[PDB]
Formats: sequence, C-alpha cells, structure tokens
Amino acid sequence: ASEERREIAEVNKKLKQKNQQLKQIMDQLRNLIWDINAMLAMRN
Amino acid sequence: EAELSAQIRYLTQVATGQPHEGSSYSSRKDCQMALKRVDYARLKLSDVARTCEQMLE
Amino acid sequence: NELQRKDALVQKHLTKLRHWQQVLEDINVQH
Repeated sequence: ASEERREIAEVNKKLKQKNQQLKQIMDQLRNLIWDINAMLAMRN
Repeated sequence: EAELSAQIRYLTQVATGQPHEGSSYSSRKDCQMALKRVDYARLKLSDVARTCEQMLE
Repeated sequence: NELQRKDALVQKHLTKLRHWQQVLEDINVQH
C-alpha cells in the first residue's frame, strides 16, 4: 500500500536520524579510547 | 642561655649542609599532570553522556 | 525491533557511563 510505504519512510527517517545520534557516540567513544591509550602508552 | 647553647652544639656536628637537592618535583609535576589526564576524562565522559542523552530524546 | 534494541543498548550505555562519571568525579574530590 502507498500509505504503508510512507510509514516505512517515516520509520527509516527516524531510524536514520537516530543513527546520526549513534555515529557521534562512536566517534566520541572511539576518540576517548584513542586518547587514553596514547596518553598512557607514553607514560614515562 | 644553656638551652640555646645546646642547640648550637646540636647544630654543629649533625647539620650545616650548604645546599640541598631533595627535588620533590618529578612527582608533583606528574601528579597534577595525571589529574589533568583524569580531568580530560571527566569532560569527555560527560560529553558522551550528553551525546547519548540525545539518544533517549 | 531494531530501534527498540538500539534504545535498550543506550540505556545500558548511559547508566554505565553515568556510573563511571560518578567515580571519576569522586577520585577528583578526594585529591
């Protein structure tokens, strides 16, 4: 149905928008795990 | 007078080193420095929490 | 279902992340 396809698009848009929230998390979580190791490995 | 005279006798033989080189610095500098590393974790953990607080909406 | 699993993972993230935020602050107030 045409209307059903519209709801899927709305779900995809919400899921796609939620994915954008998720990608920033990894970059932040990734960045932190990067930074901690670089700071520590150099420890004296 | 005797008590002070005792100190000078006390000082004469056991003390009177000209300089001192204790140098308690390699720990002080790296302690606050370690705290700064811990502080860097503070803000960025909070930023993550804010970022995934947006996940909840 | 995929979105529901996503949000559930988030809740696991936040409470753990918030829990860590507490102890890191605690190790700071003690210094």
